[PDB]
Amino acid sequence: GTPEQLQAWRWEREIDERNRPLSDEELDAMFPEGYKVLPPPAGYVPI
Amino acid sequence: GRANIRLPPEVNRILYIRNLPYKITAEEMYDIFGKYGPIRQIRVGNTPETRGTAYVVYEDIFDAKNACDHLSGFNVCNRYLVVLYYN
Repeated sequence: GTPEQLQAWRWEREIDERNRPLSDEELDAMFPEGYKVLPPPAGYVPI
Repeated sequence: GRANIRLPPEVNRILYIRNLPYKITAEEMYDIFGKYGPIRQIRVGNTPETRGTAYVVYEDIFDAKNACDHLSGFNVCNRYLVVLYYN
C-alpha cells in the first residue's frame, strides 16, 4: 500500500488585453451605486 | 504653471444636482433639462440615502458648461438648486 498524494500551486495576474474606448457602456461603470435609470415617459411627444 | 482658460478640464458632461424635489416624474425632468438642448442620459437616486439628488449627462461638454452656469441659483417650487461636477 502506498499513500499516493499530490500538491497544488497558484497563478499570477491575467495577460494583457485592449479594454474598449470611452463608449456609452462606461457611463454605467462611472455612475454611483443606487441610481436607477430615468428613461422618458411612454408616448411622450413634445414640440 | 496654472493659467486661466475657459472650458476647464475639471468639468465633464456629467453634472451633479442637489436639492431636487422628492416627488418628480420623467415628464418634468425632460422638460427642465431639455430646456437647454438634447439630453444624453439621466439616472435618479433609488435608495433612502440617494433620493433627493441626481447626476445628468449632456451630449457635449460645451452645452453642458453653458447651462451649468445659467442653472446655478435657479429657484423651482420655492427652493433653490445646486450644481457640481464629476470628480
